Amino acid sequence: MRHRKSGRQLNRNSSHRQAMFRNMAGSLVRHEIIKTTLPKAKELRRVVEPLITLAKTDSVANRRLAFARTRDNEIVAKLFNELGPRFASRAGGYTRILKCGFRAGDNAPMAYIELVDRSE
Amino acid sequence: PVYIPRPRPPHPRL
Amino acid sequence: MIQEQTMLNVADNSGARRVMCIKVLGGSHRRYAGVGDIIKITIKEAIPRGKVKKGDVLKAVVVRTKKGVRRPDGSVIRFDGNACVLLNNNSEQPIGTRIFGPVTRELRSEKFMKIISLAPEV
Amino acid sequence: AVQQNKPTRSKRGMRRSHDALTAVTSLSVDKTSGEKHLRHHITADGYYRGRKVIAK
Amino acid sequence: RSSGAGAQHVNTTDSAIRITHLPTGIVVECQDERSQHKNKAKALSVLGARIHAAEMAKRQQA
RNA sequence: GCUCAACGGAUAAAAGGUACUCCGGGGAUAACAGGCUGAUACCGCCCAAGAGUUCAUAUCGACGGCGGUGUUUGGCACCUCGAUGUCGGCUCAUCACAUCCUGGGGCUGAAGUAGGUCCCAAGGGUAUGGCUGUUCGCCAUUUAAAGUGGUACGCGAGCUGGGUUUAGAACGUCGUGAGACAGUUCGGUCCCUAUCUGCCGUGGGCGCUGGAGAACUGAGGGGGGCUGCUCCUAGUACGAGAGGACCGGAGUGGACGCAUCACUGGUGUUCGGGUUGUCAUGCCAAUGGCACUGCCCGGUAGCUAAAUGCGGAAGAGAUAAGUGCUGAAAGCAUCUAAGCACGAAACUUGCCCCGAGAUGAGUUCUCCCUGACCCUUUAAGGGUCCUGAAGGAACGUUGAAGACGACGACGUUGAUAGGCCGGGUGUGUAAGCGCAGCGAUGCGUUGAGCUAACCGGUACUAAUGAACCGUGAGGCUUAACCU
RNA sequence: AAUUCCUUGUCGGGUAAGUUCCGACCUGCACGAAUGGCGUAAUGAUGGCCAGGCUGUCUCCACCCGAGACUCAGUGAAAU
RNA sequence: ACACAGGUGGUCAGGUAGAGAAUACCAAGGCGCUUGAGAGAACUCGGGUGAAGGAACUAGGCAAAAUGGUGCCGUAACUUC
RNA sequence: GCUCGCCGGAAGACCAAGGGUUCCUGUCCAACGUUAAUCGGGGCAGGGUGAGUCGACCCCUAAGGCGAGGCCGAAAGGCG
RNA sequence: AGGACCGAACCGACUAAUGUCGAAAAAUUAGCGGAUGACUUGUGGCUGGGGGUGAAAGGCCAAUCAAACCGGGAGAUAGCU
Repeated sequence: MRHRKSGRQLNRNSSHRQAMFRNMAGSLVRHEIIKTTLPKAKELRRVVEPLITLAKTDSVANRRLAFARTRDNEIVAKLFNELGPRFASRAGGYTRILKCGFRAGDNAPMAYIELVDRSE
Repeated sequence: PVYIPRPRPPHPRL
Repeated sequence: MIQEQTMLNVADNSGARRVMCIKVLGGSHRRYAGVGDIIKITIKEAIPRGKVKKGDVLKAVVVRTKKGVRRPDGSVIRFDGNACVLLNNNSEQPIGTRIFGPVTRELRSEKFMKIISLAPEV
Repeated sequence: AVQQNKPTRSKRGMRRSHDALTAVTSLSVDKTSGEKHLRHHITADGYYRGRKVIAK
Repeated sequence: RSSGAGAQHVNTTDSAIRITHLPTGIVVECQDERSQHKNKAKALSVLGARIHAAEMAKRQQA
């Protein structure tokens, strides 16, 4: 009856769910805007924001904890150097959701999930 | 159809 | 929690070693016993020098539980093994003259006075 | 599972009486462009609350 | 109904007509066959035979 | 010239098995059941010898008889052979009282306890293991009790298949044999996605008529109603002694049901740590992927009980059995014929829940609507412009609410969800560095690091300004009231 | 006893309690010596019983993880 | 009868760990198995765990749970040795 | 194209048997693929199969078939 | 040496579940028994219907067997629906 529980199952086991959250968070860090379904973006708000929260302070061990997630060197290289000193003033809530119609393949609620960016 | 199967083995009632 | 077909160790030196609880006495349709409730047991193993033989069907009282007994302060007392004291079926008056292991304070009411008097701890 | 007799056209119509789809009929007007869009959804060109939020 | 085997009729209707004595405590059983009243006659004949046997045995011992 | 004796004689000439079977059929005809009756069965009553120290009627009761039920076997085949699945077991029960206990009473061959019998009363409860497939029976131990029956001896489109009746094989018996045995034993595929009624819940439309937001009253319906043990009274009454009260009160138990994580646990594959085999990050370290969550160790919040409280009532009305008061018929007597006062877990309340779709549609409070016109079958009529009011609906954030609907909170005049800070909790001295040791490894920084669903704050992000439905004060008749 | 109706015939063991089992008693309805009898090491997805460990089988179920069942978009039956 | 969880003979056949063509992860190579997206109700399947008992459940230890590998010590009745 | 996951004594690569162009390219989708379909083992058109050394052809042979004459048998035919 | 033991390929289906208008007109999942011989399998032949074959079930003989299928007697017969 899931009283006071959080965490969307998304019709997948925890291995595939964690792996696709890893890959989708890496894609959102790399491309700065992606287009997916709505609850995946809702749960990716609980994934990307702790990554940026860990990326607030640059050190030796924080790079290893940010490499323990996203399993990639280019993603942690874009972290702590580009996103770090640019999201320094804002405290939390670095993402943004945009509902964009429905997909023509299966009628699913679509959403552009992005960061507060692209003023380059 | 071509093949119509043998029906279900019924209740004994013997 | 002592229910039917439960193997228990004998706390006193009456002679039996392993007993089997066959029915929780007191009240119909009762699942399991409590702190100092009366149970009916049979004897599965005994010493040759015991006062009772193997196969005697008699009443006993539980003194130590692995489920634990609850003091009214909020604490629980869990023992590492079930234990019982054998009783003589119309007047309780236990057979063993020395009792090994501690007991619980809620056993002390007017009929188990000899058990807690012979108890070495608590 | 197996029915006794078939239902009617009337029973089918009274069953499909609650199958009528509901239209939203609540299309909004953008502040800058004025294009038609749904509630809390962006337009076809990416307009939302006047700001170019898609930047594309 | 009785115990035994082989018929739809075997289960449904009873065929064990055990006769239990009050003053001696003997039960005669002819869960025997087909129906319960011929089994009653069989169980009464067994009662009479066992009474005659148990009395003539005591007389031959008297 | 035929005991062609099946004798109006089918051939002059003919026995058996089929559970390996197969076809056309039949309820013309059986088994399981439903139907009619009640020989049988169970229970109740009439008469009365007699048993009982006397004494038929405390309790029994021969010889005899009359009745009730359809619970057992029976009898007939009325329905079913173009198919009604039967026994026993598990779960789920429902109803009657011919009541097993609890409750209220009468008699007693009832000194008290414990009893025997009978009446009213179905509100509640009405075992656990061994054997046997067994219902049943016996044993062992409880209990206040281990009730009888119906409902297709309830329940297989809820479940097995142990037994019984498909095909295999055997033991004993019969038959020359095939084969048979209600004589066992070994083993042997039990289908169906719910159209209708019903039940458990949950919604849409419409109605109650001007609409809406709430608050309830309440018809009626539903849930529950079990009681042991100990103590006081009180060792009191009673009783030679032993034994041992009625009524009343209090505490502690078992089951049932409800509620909740405050304690103790379980789970907690979203949290942390240890470790094995392999692979990857160019390599050490560190981390991640797979092998059932890899193996485990714990463990946040939620769910859950084995955890903790709660309740069965007290009280009132009307009563059944029964006990009565006054009291004639009938100068007496009499509980009844007139009347009155008692009298049970049975009935209605009183305890709790649903509930005005109770179309008989209830009551109260509040909010909101007071703009012109033509056509006319001048009809509770239709049409145009302007306005959309209270409120509702749609969307989003969402919930200890939820299959979906529905319900609750919030929508920038903000703490509804996500993020962030701090605290709490859990795992347990992260990485890096420095020191000791040839090394694994050990110590200091450090009881650190990481923290999900928790708490208190913080608009950092997302809930946009708006559009949609719903209207111009509301029908006829009668009376009372201010004009 | 794969035999046995009476029968759960009788005694002892195993269990507190055993129509099953074991060792016998022979009152063998209706065992029996090549349609073979009695034992027999080893063996058997063989029939039955008991003993230890082990556990959700049960007492008494509780939570969690995936696949369906619930909703939406597309295709779309069947017995009757 | 299908773009079907069935069946079909022979040859080559590596790295680590391993007694091994077993099993766990990989190289060369092909794939993600022609319906997806939500929510995480009752009920169904494959599983995991569980306080206390340990077969009391059932016709029946059926199913589940438990043991499990290398080296060494030692191993009873009986027997056709 | 980037990563995640599966087999790896195979879910990899060659053939035999069996299919009969299903191979590739261009183009298209009305029918098929249990969903879109610009994709295809689907429709249309074009191309592709190169041997003294691979296999088939050829020599001989087992099991076995036919079998001049020959034996038997109403005929058909059977044996050899 | 073993109609030896455990255990892969392979052969078969002993238990339980999933299915049971199924993925399939016998299958799959988790456990199984044999697995150097009375084993399994490919290729090509032989034995055939009152017959063939059978480590023997009255089984199998092209998903049909106490007498296969096809065509003809035959529009058999049917006091039966």
